[PDB]
Amino acid sequence: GPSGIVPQLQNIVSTVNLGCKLDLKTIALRARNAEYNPKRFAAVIMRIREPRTTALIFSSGKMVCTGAKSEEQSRLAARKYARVVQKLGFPAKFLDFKIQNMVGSCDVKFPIRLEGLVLTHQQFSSYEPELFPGLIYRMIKPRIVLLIFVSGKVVLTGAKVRAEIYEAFENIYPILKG
Amino acid sequence: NKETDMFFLAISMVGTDFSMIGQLFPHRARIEIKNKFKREEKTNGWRIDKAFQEKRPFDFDFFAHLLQKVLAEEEKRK
Repeated sequence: GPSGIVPQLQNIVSTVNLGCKLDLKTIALRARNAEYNPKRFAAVIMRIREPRTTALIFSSGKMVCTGAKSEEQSRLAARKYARVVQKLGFPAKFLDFKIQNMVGSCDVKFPIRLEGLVLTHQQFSSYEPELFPGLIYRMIKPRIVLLIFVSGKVVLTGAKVRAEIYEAFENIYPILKG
Repeated sequence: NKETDMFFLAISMVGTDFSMIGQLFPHRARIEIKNKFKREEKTNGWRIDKAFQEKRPFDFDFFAHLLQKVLAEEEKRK
Protein backbone atom coordinates (compact mmCIF):
# COMPACT_ATOMS: atom_id res chain seq x y z
CA GLY A 1 0.00 0.00 0.00
CA PRO A 2 0.91 3.69 -0.03
CA SER A 3 3.76 4.91 2.17
CA GLY A 4 2.17 8.33 2.75
CA ILE A 5 4.13 10.01 -0.07
CA VAL A 6 1.69 11.11 -2.78
CA PRO A 7 3.16 11.88 -6.23
CA GLN A 8 3.12 15.61 -6.97
CA LEU A 9 2.63 17.08 -10.44
CA GLN A 10 5.23 19.65 -11.51
CA ASN A 11 4.07 20.46 -15.06
CA ILE A 12 1.01 20.36 -17.30
CA VAL A 13 0.72 20.86 -21.07
CA SER A 14 -2.48 21.94 -22.82
CA THR A 15 -3.64 23.47 -26.09
CA VAL A 16 -6.69 25.31 -27.42
CA ASN A 17 -7.82 26.63 -30.80
CA LEU A 18 -8.40 30.38 -31.11
CA GLY A 19 -10.72 30.00 -34.11
CA CYS A 20 -9.48 33.11 -35.94
CA LYS A 21 -6.55 34.44 -37.94
CA LEU A 22 -3.94 36.41 -35.99
CA ASP A 23 -0.94 38.59 -36.79
CA LEU A 24 2.21 37.74 -34.84
CA LYS A 25 3.73 41.18 -35.40
CA THR A 26 0.64 42.92 -34.01
CA ILE A 27 0.63 40.69 -30.90
CA ALA A 28 4.34 41.27 -30.31
CA LEU A 29 3.83 45.02 -30.74
CA ARG A 30 0.74 45.49 -28.56
CA ALA A 31 1.49 43.06 -25.69
CA ARG A 32 3.95 43.54 -22.83
CA ASN A 33 4.86 39.92 -22.04
CA ALA A 34 4.88 38.88 -25.72
CA GLU A 35 8.23 37.80 -27.17
CA TYR A 36 8.70 37.50 -30.94
CA ASN A 37 11.88 36.86 -32.95
CA PRO A 38 10.82 35.87 -36.48
CA LYS A 39 14.45 35.35 -37.51
CA ARG A 40 14.53 32.35 -35.15
CA PHE A 41 10.96 31.02 -35.26
CA ALA A 42 7.53 32.10 -36.50
CA ALA A 43 5.64 32.19 -33.21
CA VAL A 44 5.03 34.50 -30.25
CA ILE A 45 5.85 33.46 -26.67
CA MET A 46 3.71 34.64 -23.74
CA ARG A 47 4.51 34.77 -20.01
CA ILE A 48 2.30 35.45 -16.98
CA ARG A 49 3.00 35.17 -13.26
CA GLU A 50 -0.40 33.91 -12.06
CA PRO A 51 -0.64 31.14 -13.22
CA ARG A 52 3.12 30.50 -13.54
CA THR A 53 2.98 29.33 -17.16
CA THR A 54 4.51 29.89 -20.59
CA ALA A 55 2.48 29.84 -23.81
CA LEU A 56 2.68 30.55 -27.53
CA ILE A 57 0.57 32.13 -30.27
CA PHE A 58 0.53 31.03 -33.91
CA SER A 59 -0.92 32.89 -36.87
CA SER A 60 -2.96 29.87 -38.01
CA GLY A 61 -5.16 30.21 -34.92
CA LYS A 62 -3.54 27.90 -32.37
CA MET A 63 -2.50 28.28 -28.73
CA VAL A 64 -0.44 26.09 -26.40
CA CYS A 65 0.24 26.54 -22.69
CA THR A 66 2.47 24.73 -20.21
CA GLY A 67 4.14 25.03 -16.82
CA ALA A 68 1.06 24.80 -14.60
CA LYS A 69 0.80 22.63 -11.49
CA SER A 70 -2.68 21.26 -12.32
CA GLU A 71 -4.86 20.72 -15.37
CA GLU A 72 -7.49 23.14 -14.05
CA GLN A 73 -4.70 25.67 -13.51
CA SER A 74 -3.47 25.06 -17.06
CA ARG A 75 -6.99 25.73 -18.34
CA LEU A 76 -7.08 28.94 -16.29
CA ALA A 77 -3.78 30.05 -17.82
CA ALA A 78 -5.02 29.24 -21.32
CA ARG A 79 -8.25 31.17 -20.76
CA LYS A 80 -6.27 34.15 -19.43
CA TYR A 81 -4.15 34.10 -22.59
CA ALA A 82 -7.34 33.88 -24.65
CA ARG A 83 -8.75 36.90 -22.81
CA VAL A 84 -5.53 38.82 -23.46
CA VAL A 85 -5.70 37.95 -27.16
CA GLN A 86 -9.37 38.98 -27.29
CA LYS A 87 -8.72 42.36 -25.67
CA LEU A 88 -5.76 42.96 -28.01
CA GLY A 89 -8.43 43.19 -30.73
CA PHE A 90 -8.42 39.70 -32.25
CA PRO A 91 -11.81 37.87 -32.46
CA ALA A 92 -10.37 34.85 -30.65
CA LYS A 93 -12.35 32.16 -28.84
CA PHE A 94 -11.64 29.37 -26.35
CA LEU A 95 -12.43 26.39 -28.58
CA ASP A 96 -11.44 22.74 -28.14
CA PHE A 97 -9.34 22.88 -24.99
CA LYS A 98 -7.26 19.70 -24.65
CA ILE A 99 -4.87 18.47 -21.99
CA GLN A 100 -1.79 17.05 -23.73
CA ASN A 101 0.78 16.07 -21.09
CA MET A 102 1.33 16.21 -17.36
CA VAL A 103 4.45 15.27 -15.41
CA GLY A 104 4.82 14.05 -11.83
CA SER A 105 7.47 12.93 -9.36
CA CYS A 106 7.56 10.91 -6.14
CA ASP A 107 9.91 9.11 -3.75
CA VAL A 108 10.09 5.85 -1.79
CA LYS A 109 12.82 6.76 0.77
CA PHE A 110 14.94 3.66 0.11
CA PRO A 111 17.69 2.87 -2.42
CA ILE A 112 16.80 1.22 -5.73
CA ARG A 113 19.55 -1.01 -7.13
CA LEU A 114 19.16 -0.22 -10.81
CA GLU A 115 21.28 -3.26 -11.65
CA GLY A 116 18.59 -5.51 -10.19
CA LEU A 117 15.82 -3.56 -11.90
CA VAL A 118 17.46 -4.03 -15.30
CA LEU A 119 18.45 -7.68 -14.87
CA THR A 120 14.89 -8.55 -13.81
CA HIS A 121 13.11 -6.28 -16.31
CA GLN A 122 15.33 -5.79 -19.37
CA GLN A 123 12.35 -6.16 -21.74
CA PHE A 124 10.91 -2.69 -21.01
CA SER A 125 13.42 -1.08 -18.60
CA SER A 126 16.57 0.38 -20.17
CA TYR A 127 19.60 1.14 -17.99
CA GLU A 128 22.63 3.08 -19.24
CA PRO A 129 24.43 5.26 -16.66
CA GLU A 130 27.06 6.71 -19.00
CA LEU A 131 24.79 9.06 -20.95
CA PHE A 132 22.06 9.11 -18.27
CA PRO A 133 22.53 8.02 -14.63
CA GLY A 134 18.86 7.16 -14.13
CA LEU A 135 17.04 4.07 -15.31
CA ILE A 136 14.50 4.66 -18.09
CA TYR A 137 11.26 2.69 -17.75
CA ARG A 138 8.30 2.59 -20.14
CA MET A 139 4.91 1.10 -19.34
CA ILE A 140 1.70 0.07 -21.07
CA LYS A 141 -0.97 0.41 -18.34
CA PRO A 142 -1.21 3.40 -18.55
CA ARG A 143 0.91 4.73 -21.45
CA ILE A 144 3.49 6.39 -19.18
CA VAL A 145 7.28 6.69 -19.08
CA LEU A 146 9.30 6.91 -15.85
CA LEU A 147 12.80 7.77 -14.65
CA ILE A 148 14.05 5.81 -11.61
CA PHE A 149 17.17 6.91 -9.74
CA VAL A 150 19.53 5.57 -7.10
CA SER A 151 18.09 7.66 -4.25
CA GLY A 152 14.63 6.18 -4.90
CA LYS A 153 13.04 9.32 -6.34
CA VAL A 154 11.03 8.73 -9.52
CA VAL A 155 9.89 11.09 -12.27
CA LEU A 156 6.65 10.25 -14.10
CA THR A 157 5.62 11.71 -17.45
CA GLY A 158 3.16 11.19 -20.29
CA ALA A 159 -0.12 11.25 -18.37
CA LYS A 160 -3.40 13.04 -19.07
CA VAL A 161 -4.85 12.90 -15.53
CA ARG A 162 -3.46 12.62 -12.01
CA ALA A 163 -5.23 9.27 -11.55
CA GLU A 164 -2.87 7.78 -14.13
CA ILE A 165 0.20 9.05 -12.25
CA TYR A 166 -1.16 7.79 -8.93
CA GLU A 167 -1.94 4.32 -10.26
CA ALA A 168 1.44 4.22 -12.02
CA PHE A 169 3.13 4.93 -8.69
CA GLU A 170 1.08 2.21 -7.01
CA ASN A 171 2.01 -0.20 -9.81
CA ILE A 172 5.74 0.48 -9.55
CA TYR A 173 6.00 0.66 -5.74
CA PRO A 174 6.08 -3.15 -5.20
CA ILE A 175 8.69 -3.35 -7.96
CA LEU A 176 10.77 -0.62 -6.31
CA LYS A 177 10.47 -2.25 -2.88
CA GLY A 178 11.30 -5.73 -4.19
CA ASN B 1 24.22 45.26 -8.56
CA LYS B 2 24.06 47.71 -11.48
CA GLU B 3 23.56 44.83 -13.92
CA THR B 4 20.40 43.79 -12.06
CA ASP B 5 19.19 47.41 -11.96
CA MET B 6 19.68 47.73 -15.72
CA PHE B 7 17.93 44.39 -16.23
CA PHE B 8 15.02 45.70 -14.14
CA LEU B 9 14.92 48.93 -16.14
CA ALA B 10 14.80 46.84 -19.32
CA ILE B 11 11.90 44.73 -18.04
CA SER B 12 10.21 48.04 -17.22
CA MET B 13 10.61 49.58 -20.67
CA VAL B 14 10.12 46.52 -22.91
CA GLY B 15 8.50 43.80 -20.80
CA THR B 16 9.53 40.16 -20.69
CA ASP B 17 10.92 40.19 -24.23
CA PHE B 18 14.01 38.22 -23.28
CA SER B 19 15.31 38.10 -26.87
CA MET B 20 15.58 41.85 -27.41
CA ILE B 21 17.09 42.37 -23.95
CA GLY B 22 19.67 39.70 -24.76
CA GLN B 23 20.36 41.40 -28.09
CA LEU B 24 20.92 44.81 -26.49
CA PHE B 25 23.06 43.45 -23.65
CA PRO B 26 26.75 43.36 -24.68
CA HIS B 27 27.28 39.66 -23.92
CA ARG B 28 24.32 38.06 -22.08
CA ALA B 29 22.61 35.17 -23.89
CA ARG B 30 18.96 34.09 -23.74
CA ILE B 31 19.57 31.22 -21.32
CA GLU B 32 21.29 33.65 -18.96
CA ILE B 33 18.29 35.98 -19.23
CA LYS B 34 15.98 33.11 -18.24
CA ASN B 35 18.24 32.05 -15.37
CA LYS B 36 18.38 35.60 -14.00
CA PHE B 37 14.58 35.80 -14.24
CA LYS B 38 14.19 32.53 -12.33
CA ARG B 39 16.57 33.63 -9.57
CA GLU B 40 15.19 37.16 -9.15
CA GLU B 41 11.45 36.45 -9.34
CA LYS B 42 11.25 34.97 -5.82
CA THR B 43 12.41 38.11 -4.01
CA ASN B 44 11.44 40.70 -6.65
CA GLY B 45 7.89 39.71 -7.60
CA TRP B 46 6.81 43.18 -6.50
CA ARG B 47 9.56 44.80 -8.57
CA ILE B 48 8.58 42.96 -11.76
CA ASP B 49 4.97 44.02 -11.16
CA LYS B 50 6.23 47.60 -10.84
CA ALA B 51 8.12 47.13 -14.11
CA PHE B 52 5.02 45.87 -15.90
CA GLN B 53 3.16 48.93 -14.61
CA GLU B 54 6.14 51.22 -15.34
CA LYS B 55 5.70 51.55 -19.11
CA ARG B 56 8.82 53.67 -19.47
CA PRO B 57 9.85 55.05 -22.90
CA PHE B 58 11.93 52.51 -24.83
CA ASP B 59 13.91 54.95 -26.96
CA PHE B 60 16.76 53.39 -28.94
CA ASP B 61 19.33 56.21 -28.86
CA PHE B 62 18.73 57.21 -25.24
CA PHE B 63 18.86 53.62 -23.99
CA ALA B 64 22.02 52.85 -25.96
CA HIS B 65 23.70 56.02 -24.69
CA LEU B 66 22.83 55.42 -21.04
CA LEU B 67 23.82 51.75 -21.37
CA GLN B 68 27.24 52.74 -22.68
CA LYS B 69 27.78 55.51 -20.12
CA VAL B 70 26.74 53.49 -17.07
CA LEU B 71 28.63 50.39 -18.22
CA ALA B 72 31.80 52.44 -18.67
CA GLU B 73 31.36 54.18 -15.32
CA GLU B 74 30.82 50.89 -13.47
CA GLU B 75 33.78 49.24 -15.20
CA LYS B 76 35.98 52.20 -14.27
CA ARG B 77 34.85 52.34 -10.64
CA LYS B 78 34.65 48.59 -9.96
